[PDB]
Amino acid sequence: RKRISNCVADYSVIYNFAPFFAFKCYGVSPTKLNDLCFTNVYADSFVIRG
Amino acid sequence: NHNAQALNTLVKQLSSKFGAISSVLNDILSRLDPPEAEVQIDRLITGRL
Repeated sequence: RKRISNCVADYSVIYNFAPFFAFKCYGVSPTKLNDLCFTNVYADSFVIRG
Repeated sequence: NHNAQALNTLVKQLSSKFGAISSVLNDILSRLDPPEAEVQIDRLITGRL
């Protein structure tokens, strides 16, 4: 678990990273993350079967 | 007194959610896609009507 705060967030690197297999957002629209402001950001990573 | 009570209640009713994500239209518009906005907007419309 990683906590992200007190920084400027850019999400172009997300598309630059890899040709994603899946990209699903629930509370927000993926094309409008560029215009929102958030209190805290939590980053969680692990490995799962395909 | 009755007129003031009625007007105050009517203006107070604008802060209800009616089972939606938020009670402000601008927040809904600026956080979502039009295809996913009608579902939220309908509840507010019905409550205010």
